[PDB]
Amino acid sequence: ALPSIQLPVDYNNLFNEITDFLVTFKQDGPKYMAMLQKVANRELNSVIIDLDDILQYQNEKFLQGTQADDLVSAIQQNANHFTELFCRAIDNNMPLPTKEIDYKDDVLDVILNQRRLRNERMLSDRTNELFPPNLTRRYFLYFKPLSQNCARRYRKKAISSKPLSVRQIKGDFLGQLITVRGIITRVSDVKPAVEVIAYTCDQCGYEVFQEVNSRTFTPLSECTSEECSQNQTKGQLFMSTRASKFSAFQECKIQELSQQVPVGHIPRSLNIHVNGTLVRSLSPGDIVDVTGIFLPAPYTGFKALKAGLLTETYLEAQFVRQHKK
Amino acid sequence: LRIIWGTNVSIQECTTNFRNFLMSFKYKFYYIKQLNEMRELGTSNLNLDARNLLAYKQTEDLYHQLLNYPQEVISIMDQTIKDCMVSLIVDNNLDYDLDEIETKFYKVRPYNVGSCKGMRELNPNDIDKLINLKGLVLRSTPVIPDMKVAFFKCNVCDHTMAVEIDRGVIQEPARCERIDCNEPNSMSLIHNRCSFADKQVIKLQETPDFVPDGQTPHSISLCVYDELVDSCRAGDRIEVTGTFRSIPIRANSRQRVLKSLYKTYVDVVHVKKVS
Amino acid sequence: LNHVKKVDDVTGEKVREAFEQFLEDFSVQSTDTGEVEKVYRAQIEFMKIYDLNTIYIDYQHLSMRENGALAMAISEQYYRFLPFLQKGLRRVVRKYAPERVFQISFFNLPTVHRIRDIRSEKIGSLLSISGTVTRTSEVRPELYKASFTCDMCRAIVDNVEQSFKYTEPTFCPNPSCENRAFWTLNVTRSRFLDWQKVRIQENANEIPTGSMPRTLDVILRGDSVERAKPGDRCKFTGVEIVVPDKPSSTLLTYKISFLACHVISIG
Ligand SMILES: [Zn+2]
Repeated sequence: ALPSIQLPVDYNNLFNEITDFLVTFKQDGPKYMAMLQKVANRELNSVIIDLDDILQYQNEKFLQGTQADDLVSAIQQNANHFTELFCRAIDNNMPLPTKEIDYKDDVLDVILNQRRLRNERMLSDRTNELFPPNLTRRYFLYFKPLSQNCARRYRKKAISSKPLSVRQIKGDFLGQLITVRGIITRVSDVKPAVEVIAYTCDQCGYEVFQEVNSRTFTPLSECTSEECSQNQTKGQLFMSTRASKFSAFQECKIQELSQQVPVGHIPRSLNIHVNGTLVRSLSPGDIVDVTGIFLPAPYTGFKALKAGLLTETYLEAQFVRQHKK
Repeated sequence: LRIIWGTNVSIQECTTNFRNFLMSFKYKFYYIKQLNEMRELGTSNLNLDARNLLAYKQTEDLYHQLLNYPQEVISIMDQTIKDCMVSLIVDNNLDYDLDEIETKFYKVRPYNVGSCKGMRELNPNDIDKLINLKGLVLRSTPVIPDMKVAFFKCNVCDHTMAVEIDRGVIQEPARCERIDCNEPNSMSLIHNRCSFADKQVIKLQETPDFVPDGQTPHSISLCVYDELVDSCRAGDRIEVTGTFRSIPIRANSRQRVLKSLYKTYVDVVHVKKVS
Repeated sequence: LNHVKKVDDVTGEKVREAFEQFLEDFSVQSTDTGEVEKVYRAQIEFMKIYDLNTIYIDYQHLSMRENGALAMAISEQYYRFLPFLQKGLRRVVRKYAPERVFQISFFNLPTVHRIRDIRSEKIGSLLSISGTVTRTSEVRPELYKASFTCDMCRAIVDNVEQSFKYTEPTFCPNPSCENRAFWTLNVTRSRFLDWQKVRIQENANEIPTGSMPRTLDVILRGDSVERAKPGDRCKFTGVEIVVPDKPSSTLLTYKISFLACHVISIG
């Protein structure tokens, strides 16, 4: 029943290596303290993680010991998993106060602030399992490609970051960061996406947070809360839009530059999803090296036709470098 | 102080802060004159001004409470202007014969809060906010009726009791009314008897004079409500104010599942006006 | 199982008696040379000749009795009174006369309102609507009242089913089928009537082009069926209702579909 086979790569101590990568740093105080605190200070959202510095760190951690497991290959090998792993570590080292944060000030921060206030109060009163770490962010982690002038270290084959043809794209690049290039096509207009969307109950309240996973989710009613549940009888609950965390979403297709097309065939477009800060960065008719994790988003059905599963994919945008500023 | 959820705009606080807002020129940098004009005609729909609360003190914060949280602030503002009508009448003693004129429904129509840049610029982070928009109207949809107070029936006995909609949902009691009677059998919902309220829909191109050039402009469907319905025709390039809304849509088909990408439309509490 | 009992109709009975007494009593203004006696008893008696099972009474006459206070119950709350106005009227006919389908059509409303002036407050209420007809359609039967049963298997229940769904019969049965089961469709016991849909459009002289005039559905139920013509303005009896085509009903998408139980070529 669903066999298991070990792999040399382990995320446990790699997380540890991420933690040692963050807030302990020299070469550029350190950059990850200031770059993080400026986000904590809420003048900044996008966290641009360069793979270049991850490359710089291993040198200090190898030769120059003590030797450790590799990231730069292990990241781009997966690169989806690190967004949920490499980025959560930031939560553990982040400055708490941090400075002059207040409440309002910001819209919707007061909501959650009062959530945790009433939750703390009511829990500390009841005792006389917590809001998910993804709801409280207000920042986005973006990796960038290593071209690179310093990639000549050399780790050689380590680079993708290979400004490849759309034709060069294979089903063996899915789940691996790949730069691509071409003209922007159709550049669909921005619409809000969704992440948690904690619906509100009625009688006894509380909250529940439904994870937004893949493309879509099924909405639930019943009651999750034990208080409204069974007595009496099932409390009614509705989604509150103010409470939800919205991440900008913009999709756009990119046809090949047509010089990269052989004597035959046809220009082939590739669908690209955008999130957070990188939104609106893209404009129609513009050649751009777009880098991102290359992923499928199945299937929404259909599901009879394929069979299977015939993923059809898309490219998650991560970084954006346009030709001709 | 009566904290209200996450909007945290306090009842029995801002009501008084608005109540002493009365009688001001002042400032400026009308107000009671235009209201005194309003009381005779019975036209209701107080258009306000915006900006008033800014820079004026008190209620420098109320402007920010409305701008950041217009949903509640408009309801509270309507309650307060109603009770300030009630307090206007007692000043002149017996008025208009007598108490019925106060019972009639009133509302505030805020407009021109800051200058917003386009639809296009808008962040997904602000979904309850007052948002200026401008563009021509490609079409005015036929009127769709909207639930206000719901009616219900059963095979037994039959009984006529009914319940209001409140929030955007309808829950009828399984069993039952009056009495009792019971039995478990499903409720019979009369379609025609229940009350309705006018909801139009208005398509709006985003500022055809302001465009990426050559990309064709993006549609913004603003749904209006009440009096505002059928108050316009087409192609009006002027401006509109109202609260932004993102609501889930049902997808494929059936299935009772959410597409997980919420569509966005404007509540458009106020409109105005010409060229 | 005894049903105890029924409730309460209150005002509906008051309107039943008022309307009955109104259709009975004059209802006469003119004296000497009339226009006197009755006219509505004489209306039903004149109706006994062709027996086309419809009546015509003026709204203006109906407003005169109570000074319009009677006409108000029959105005905004009107659809509440449809089953009462019919059976009540029959309680009259049974007295004065010896296979019953009765279509009541009021007319001559004090003010004509355009399709643009149509509001959600006007629902369940008589409103006169003027405008040109577009896209008439072929006459087909309405289920009206049906016997659909059995329904497991001998029941033969004939009742109700008047509302437009048409689902379903056989619910709260027989006594006692306990269906469920088949519906089951029986069309020989079910009387039918009328009808033809017309899509009414505002006249072109009023509409300020650029306009793009907004059409709306009016279905003709009643003997006024076929009286309508394409390319011409007509005045109707309001009964605005709504038809399914927003919240949900949990343990709905609606639009204005105007009804007319009377037609005239005026305009
Ligand atoms: Zn609850």
